[PDB]
Amino acid sequence: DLLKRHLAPIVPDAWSAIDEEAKEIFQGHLAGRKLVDFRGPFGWEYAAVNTGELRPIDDTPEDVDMKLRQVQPLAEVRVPFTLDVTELDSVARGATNPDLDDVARAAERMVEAEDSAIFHGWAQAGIKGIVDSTPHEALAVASVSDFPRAVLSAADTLRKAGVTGPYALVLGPKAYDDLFAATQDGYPVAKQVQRLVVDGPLVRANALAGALVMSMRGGDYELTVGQDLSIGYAFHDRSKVELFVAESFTFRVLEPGAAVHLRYA
Amino acid sequence: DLLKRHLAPIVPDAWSAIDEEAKEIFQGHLAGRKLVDFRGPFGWEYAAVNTGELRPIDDTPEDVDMKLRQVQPLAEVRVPFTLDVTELDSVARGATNPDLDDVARAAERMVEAEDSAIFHGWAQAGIKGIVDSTPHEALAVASVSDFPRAVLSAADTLRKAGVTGPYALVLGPKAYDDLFAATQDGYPVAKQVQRLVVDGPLVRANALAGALVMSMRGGDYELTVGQDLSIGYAFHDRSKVELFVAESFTFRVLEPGAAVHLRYA
Amino acid sequence: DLLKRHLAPIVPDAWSAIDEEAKEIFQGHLAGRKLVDFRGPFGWEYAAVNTGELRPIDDTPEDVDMKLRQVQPLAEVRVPFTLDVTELDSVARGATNPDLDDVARAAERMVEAEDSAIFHGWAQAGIKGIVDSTPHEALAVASVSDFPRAVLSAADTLRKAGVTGPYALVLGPKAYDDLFAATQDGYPVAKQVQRLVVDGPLVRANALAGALVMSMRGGDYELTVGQDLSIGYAFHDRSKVELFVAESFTFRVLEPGAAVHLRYA
Repeated sequence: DLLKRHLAPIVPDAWSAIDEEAKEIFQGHLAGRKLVDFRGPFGWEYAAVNTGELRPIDDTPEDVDMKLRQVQPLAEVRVPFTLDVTELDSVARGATNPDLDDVARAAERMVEAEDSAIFHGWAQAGIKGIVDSTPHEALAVASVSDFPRAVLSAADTLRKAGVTGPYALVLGPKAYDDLFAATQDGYPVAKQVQRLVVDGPLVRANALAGALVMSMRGGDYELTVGQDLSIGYAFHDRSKVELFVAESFTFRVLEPGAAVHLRYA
Repeated sequence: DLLKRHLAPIVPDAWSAIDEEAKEIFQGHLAGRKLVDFRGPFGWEYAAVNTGELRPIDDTPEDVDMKLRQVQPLAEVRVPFTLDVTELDSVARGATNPDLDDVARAAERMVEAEDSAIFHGWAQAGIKGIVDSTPHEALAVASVSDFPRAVLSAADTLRKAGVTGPYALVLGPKAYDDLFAATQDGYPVAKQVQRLVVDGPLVRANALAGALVMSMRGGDYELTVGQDLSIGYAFHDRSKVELFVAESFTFRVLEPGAAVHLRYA
Repeated sequence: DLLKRHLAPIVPDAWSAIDEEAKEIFQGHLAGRKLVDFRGPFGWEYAAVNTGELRPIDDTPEDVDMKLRQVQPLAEVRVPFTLDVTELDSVARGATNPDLDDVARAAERMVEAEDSAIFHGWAQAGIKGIVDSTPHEALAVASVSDFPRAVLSAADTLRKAGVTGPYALVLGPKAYDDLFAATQDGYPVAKQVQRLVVDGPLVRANALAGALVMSMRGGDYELTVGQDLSIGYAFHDRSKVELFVAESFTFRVLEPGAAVHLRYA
């Protein structure tokens, strides 16, 4: 009831239309949720992730030893958007293409925020992502044909760093497009690369600079979601209605050495 | 009974022969019906598609607000053709190849009309097609080998425009022939292109200029058919019998930004 | 749910009071709905009436014949009004005469709009009424005593025009008052007139200029109502609440020669 959706001047079918418009973008753009570990939605009142460490408190007496637990507080993010009440009424009159452009804009903005956090961190929320926290040095992939061998090198790094398990290749939009549009003497590079990596389709990540190789053994990267992506009502005028996309989440790099960055090719 | 078929001097087997000749062409040339949404045949008395919008009426008093509903009236199209009564009698005498050339000519003319409407519109009937109404700028495919990368670019456009879902590639006759006859260093381009798009066979569209990429998520383009393609009787002489192919249809572009044109390669 | 009534700061009993105030006026002033054919309320998404005709499209090729279906799009009309929240609260405190004057004003305004459309048309909505579309010439009724004979003449016209069936006499307010207040040598004219027409009570129409005679055989005039007369909520202040009366309707003159106008007496 924190979304206050029943207070909106919106017919149920328009609610379904907005939800479908957002959900299609979320399932078609959330690369992070498909490749890291995901701790299920815990609700609104889930506040922080228990990391398990302890911090030694200075200036304590000798007869007592005092330590402070360490936690990772979640970040709650809301992106507002606005819709026309007449457009939403249209769907009650049988219309099937109401103007839901701002719904898509806000949904992609939220996807951008969460994925940029997952990959390249978020200093304000105290989140370090996969790329900004790996200790290895990023491989250089001079050309698209360099992708197979470089990928193998990455895997070697992960085996020499102790990180076993099948390794997935994640591609930024430029990298994904160039790899899948490339042929080596007619033979497509993507076929060889897919032979060298996990059997699943290669993940295209919009918010990833260059490319990445990461272990999928599990337990390396954990995304905690308190309140999953939701659409809620804020206010409304005679003609304009204000909604928001809301999510409470945090991201933890359990094993920083479980992924290797690859500069763009 | 609007086709008045029982009034024709045609034996039932000749009716079946004409129907088969038309139906084979319809299933082998109707590309539009296989790639857009199709609202089922509603019958003869289905007049218009309810778009759901409202139009503000000018010059109205202050104490009243008046709006006019908006609809898309269907177009009813008949193409006549003529057959020899003796040729149609032949099939009652065991003949299996009666001269049904005009049946094929009329059937392909109707296919041409409907597909040209679907792709490039029809101003007289107030129909805008997929190509004439997309807002993006058509990609340039200089050569057949340019097809993969260009296709990827198209998909990128659709993802940046919010149009998710699997993307199908539709080919004009020239484009289809050149793509499927082409090899890059021996490797066929069509294999790579088919790897880059939906798993179904690529659709060849005779009435398409260049090529097209379009989302198949559904809800983007809607073809409404009131009366499906039918053969009806008009008049007959001592030797000549006049029939027609009849169809009542309209086509709506729900989301103009759901498809990208590609100039021919 | 297009009326959004559950969002209003109005107790259920005040809703019932407003509905009763409107419904009494609607049943006591809607003359059109009692004398024309009425196609039932089809809902909000019913857009247009299928007239059944076809229009020949110019500039079409010879091998194809193209015709456009003809429809009559409905008109959606909303008249706003405003009520005091304190007055509506009074009914929760046992009050039985809350100030619902604006409810009556809006209800009579809507009755005026619909009946004026039915009788004298509405150019903006593309509606022709009964009076403006009859082909005969309006009879002249010099005095109230002229009513019987003139009425008979009207019936004669309808029989000579082929329009059979019992004929009803509809009276404008001036005509109704003058006829029912008139006596010929003590004998009331209304008795003779009622003997000459259908057994039902003569209909008083507020929005009718002069009088009218019309066949009640059925199939002559058709009123289509998509959304029937309803009261809906628009907005509200701390003290003021805005509602509206809403209706989607259109009116069709199937047989223009089925009624005769009579100039006022």
